This record gives sequence, structure tokens and C-alpha cells, in this order.
Amino acid sequence: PAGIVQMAKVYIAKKRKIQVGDKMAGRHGNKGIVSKIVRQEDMPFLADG
Amino acid sequence: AFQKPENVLMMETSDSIAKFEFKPLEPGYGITIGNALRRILLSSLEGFAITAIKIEGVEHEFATIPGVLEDVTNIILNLKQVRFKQIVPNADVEKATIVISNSEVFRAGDLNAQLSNFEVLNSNLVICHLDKSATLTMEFSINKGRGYVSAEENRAEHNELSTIAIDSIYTPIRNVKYAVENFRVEQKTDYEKLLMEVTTDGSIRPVDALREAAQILISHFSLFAENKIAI
Repeated sequence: PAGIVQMAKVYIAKKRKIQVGDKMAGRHGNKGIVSKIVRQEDMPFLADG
Repeated sequence: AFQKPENVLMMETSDSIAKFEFKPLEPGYGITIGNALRRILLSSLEGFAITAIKIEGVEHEFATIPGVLEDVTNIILNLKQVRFKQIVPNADVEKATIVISNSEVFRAGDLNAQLSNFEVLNSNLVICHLDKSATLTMEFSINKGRGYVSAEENRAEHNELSTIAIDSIYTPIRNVKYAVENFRVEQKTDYEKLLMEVTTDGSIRPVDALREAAQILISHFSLFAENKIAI
């Protein structure tokens, strides 16, 4: 640009996980949001552990 | 009267998978016993994993090394999955120095467990595919812990402009079973079968973990039965 001498720049990146409040969806309309991150124990577990 | 069992049998198909059976029992009582064991076993045991990495010639988690087919991200990601074992007690934390300098495919067991204090169970995992000419230097830290810890907490250890902290899943257990079914004599009842299964990583036989879980659970109930401090 004519009136300016230089332009400097930086890039900033963020590695982003999941946490409560994020949105999820599927292929049939099931919009939703994460409510609770349950520990693995008390999830309902089938007859094969 | 109290129909005490005495039948505790082990069968141990392998170094890592084992069965157990409990015989004979008073009704409605084994479900309690087993579900308590399942929770404590699968929740609160102790293990080891790797936490920190220092690669030569790379400064951050998005670089790339010349001649190595994967990113640094995938190196860290699959290094996450390598399950370990002790051979000696009292091994707190360890640092390792790998110098892969030949036309190779860099695999897990290729890690010389060069420290005398510790070893690798799963040897046959593919870390990465080098070219004919890549030279790679890596430095490890392995440490003990419980449950699960994310990365940014592991920012505690002094990145020093190079160190990259990684996630760490410490749990030493993979699968647990219990099931119950009646057994009987004619006209006289109240025989119970408990059949239980422990599937681990191989870092420890099922018996030690099962013993430790029971030790903690009894240690809890001990205070809550005898001592009776009052308001």
C-alpha cells in the first residue's frame, strides 16, 4: 500500500478439546449440546463389560 | 448363624486374564460384593506413562521433521498409547535418550528400556516410518500416577523453550466382570455362585490389583464401623 512502509504479521494457533457447553450433531437432525461428562464406571454397561 | 463361604478359586488362563469364583453365599449379598469390587478396581488403581518430550530440531507441536513420514503431532499422539511395566519398586521418574540413526521403521520395543529401572510390555507397536536416511533424537520422561491428567496441567515442568508436555492415561486396567447364579441342593437353598473376570494390561497380575482394591475398601469401612465420635 502506497502510504505505508511495511506490514508485519504473526500467526497464533490453538489446540481445542471438548468440554461442557460444546455443541454436537449427527446426520439426521439431532442437534444437541453436551450436558455432563460422566465417569466411565456408572455408565450403563452391557453384559460384556 | 452365618453361612460363611470358603470357596475362593483362581484359574488364570494367562499372565494377564484371570477368573475367580466365590462359593457358597447368602442370597442378595454377592451382587453387593461384586459391584463394590468392580467400581473400586476400575476406578482407582495406579500406573505409569510418558509425559514430556524433547525432539531435536523441532520447537512446537505443529512442526515437521525432514525425512519422517508423520507429523510431530502424530508421534506424540501414538506415544500416548504405549503401556509399560516396572521390574523394580521405588522407581519414581525416569528420563530416556533414544538415538535412532539407521534406515528403519521405528517401533515400540525398539525402545531400548535402557534404564535398568523399568520396561515396556507392548513391543510390537509402530511409532513411525522413517525413510532410508532420517536421523532422529528423542528424550523421554516416564512417571507414575492415577486416573487421568490432561496436558496443560503438565505445563508445570519447565518447557525450557523446547519441552512439549503430552496427555497421560495412567489406568492399569482394561476390563472387569462379575456374574451370579444360584446353586442348590434338593429342598435346601441359598447357594450362590459368583464368577468374576479381570483383564489387565499385563503390568500386574489380577491378584495384586484385586487384593489392593479390597485393602482400600476395608480401610474405609474400618473407621466407619468401630470409631463412633458423637456430636
